[PDB]
Amino acid sequence: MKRTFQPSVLKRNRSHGFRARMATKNGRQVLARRRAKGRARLTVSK
Amino acid sequence: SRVCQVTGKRPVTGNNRSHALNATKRRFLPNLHSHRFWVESEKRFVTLRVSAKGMRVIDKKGIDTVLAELRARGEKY
Amino acid sequence: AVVKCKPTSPGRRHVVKVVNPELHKGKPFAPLLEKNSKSGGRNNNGRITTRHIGGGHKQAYRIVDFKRNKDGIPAVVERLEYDPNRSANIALVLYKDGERRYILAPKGLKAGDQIQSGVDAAIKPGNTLPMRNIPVGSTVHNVEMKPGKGGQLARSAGTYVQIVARDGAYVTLRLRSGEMRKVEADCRATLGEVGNAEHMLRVLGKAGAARWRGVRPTVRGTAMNPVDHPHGGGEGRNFGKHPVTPWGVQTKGKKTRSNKRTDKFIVRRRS
Amino acid sequence: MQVILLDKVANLGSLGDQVNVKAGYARNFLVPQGKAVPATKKNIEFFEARRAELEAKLAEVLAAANARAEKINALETVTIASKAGDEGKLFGSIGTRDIADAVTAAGVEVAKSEVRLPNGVLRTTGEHEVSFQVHSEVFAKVIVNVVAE
RNA sequence: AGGACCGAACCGACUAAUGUCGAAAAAUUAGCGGAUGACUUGUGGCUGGGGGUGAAAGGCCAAUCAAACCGGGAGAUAGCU
RNA sequence: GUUUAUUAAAAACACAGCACUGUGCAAACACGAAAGUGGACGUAUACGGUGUGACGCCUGCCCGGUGCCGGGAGGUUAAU
RNA sequence: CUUUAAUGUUUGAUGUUCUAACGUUGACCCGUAAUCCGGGUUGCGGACAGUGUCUGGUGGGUAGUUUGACUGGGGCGGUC
Repeated sequence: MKRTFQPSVLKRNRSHGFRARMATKNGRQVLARRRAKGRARLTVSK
Repeated sequence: SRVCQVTGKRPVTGNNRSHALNATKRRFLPNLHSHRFWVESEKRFVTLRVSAKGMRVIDKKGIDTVLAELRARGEKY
Repeated sequence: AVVKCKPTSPGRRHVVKVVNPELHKGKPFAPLLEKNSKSGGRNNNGRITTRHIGGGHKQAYRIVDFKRNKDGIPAVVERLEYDPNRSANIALVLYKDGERRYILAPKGLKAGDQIQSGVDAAIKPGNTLPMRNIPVGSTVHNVEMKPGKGGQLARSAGTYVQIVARDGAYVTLRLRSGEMRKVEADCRATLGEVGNAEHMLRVLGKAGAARWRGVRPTVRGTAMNPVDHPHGGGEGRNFGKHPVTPWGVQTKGKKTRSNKRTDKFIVRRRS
Repeated sequence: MQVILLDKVANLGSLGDQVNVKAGYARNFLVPQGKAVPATKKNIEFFEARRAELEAKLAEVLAAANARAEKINALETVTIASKAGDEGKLFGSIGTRDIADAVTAAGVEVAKSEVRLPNGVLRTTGEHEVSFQVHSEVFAKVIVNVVAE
């Protein structure tokens, strides 16, 4: 039974990585929101 | 954008009312056109995206005067 | 030549093949090749704009010289080659100056044939001349819309146009659709008919044949649900509706030409 | 639109008369070509001051020079040898490029836009008449005899 | 030569039994279909919610789909319990 | 061959073939407030839509109604 | 006033021609080792096409909604 999550570091970084968020303004707002909440992990860091 | 380079006219949102007074959002667009104006001061043609009202404004005033105002506005033509 | 293959197995019973013995059995001319990446019917937005496109064999692009601007240079037909991008075969032609080029092959070409372009050219098939110098009533192909554009009419296998009249600076042509169009006399055209006239006799035989030609299955509107197509819905094959396109436009006899710009060049319409 | 006219307009030209004209006509033809200047309560005093007669002679000499130029070649004949086809079907149509260049090299030095062709583009081989307009009121006739080579 | 034949890997899931607080939020055992092709598969891309994709079942779109998920309008409204 | 991943694998869907219809190339059509892109670096022996569904015999009568195509005698008919 | 006609006025529909607006997904040159874009020369269309405001027609392509109660369950029928 193949499950939904099939890990891949390259796909994870290129999809939800820090640079991916900064590319668009919506991603920048995502980072801004999580800085405000004080989350330790801003994004998925390798 | 659909902005006249002389009068600054830009699209403005509004309503359109039917017989039953139903209101739906619409948008009014300026009558923009691309026109080439001959300028004797610089001896060449300048292309401006101007509305019909703006073209009347250019005729009433001078093309040189309008260009000076555009330059003072700070936007390249 | 048309060959009917024996029904050794289902999928071969209805296959009719077209075999051209004089086609080149080898790789094409590399300098005139270019990559042709498939699209699958998607546009720059990534959405499907044309349906039933996708898959198929990889095929490279041959730079076919439609303009034919080499005026005054005699050329010799080296060989004929199969072009995957076209219904008609192409011909590799070597000019007297050492330049090779690809051109559409009319019905009459064969290896070693002589062709010439420009106004100072003969009347044999394969020569390109301005339509002013082409005698009225002759058959031409690869006709130009505008001087130097390149050539857009009668490009498929076994296609041609008729020159019917010449008034002033404009010429009237009868297209394969039965429509009469008025074209400038300065436009060039190629004498003769496009070759491979038997290309229409193939039948492909089975479903896979159309599949690896780049065509995907077509689903009828009735088979779909109401939310997907204007047709569809109901139990037991109910239609009860006028035929329409998937986007609501009424098909099956509704004229969709709305140009008002090129109408001045149209003399008669299709009948 | 009330504008002052400088050049002779064939229909309504009267050397600076306050005559109405379509905005497009003045905007696209007169003003860009210098045939008129928009005057609105400011240039009327100026036109009657320095444009009233000072430029009248300046405008006239241009017509006088044009009249002199079109009589430079008294022969008024143009002969060009072209490798025409067999029994007609001239090699290729020729407009104003070649004929103007040949005339300029040996004949009247004239601009490209001056030459007008009323009989097509010289398709048939033989004698043809070409109307030359060096001025609005000055028309010239030139006979051209293309000879096959 | 073949969308050819028999048959493993591989892909799929026609029948039966077991299992239903299971070993498993669809599996196991014994049979079963395709198996050089309209095949299958690795890696990487593209299409985003009244939209996508669909050899078309209202199927699929992160175990959720006749309109996904998250936050907000929002303490929606509830002549009902 | 494909299909309801997880109760339906089928007569359903697709299919080669057939017919109708649109499209002359700045093509029809589609995605996009637009630019632009696909169709196609193709152009009527081509492309899109629709129905039927290999092959053999074939496919009759009906234009009232609703669509679609063409006409203009006459009537009615908006902004202005 | 009924009946008619020379020149001048408002004229509007129609037709022909022209180029200077405008279009050019025609060719050539330059910015430029650039199928974008811009400028220049020329060709072809040309006051057409196209676009804005207003307006008639079409418009389940899309959207918001409605589609009563009594009733020997409801529906049908009947009644108000």
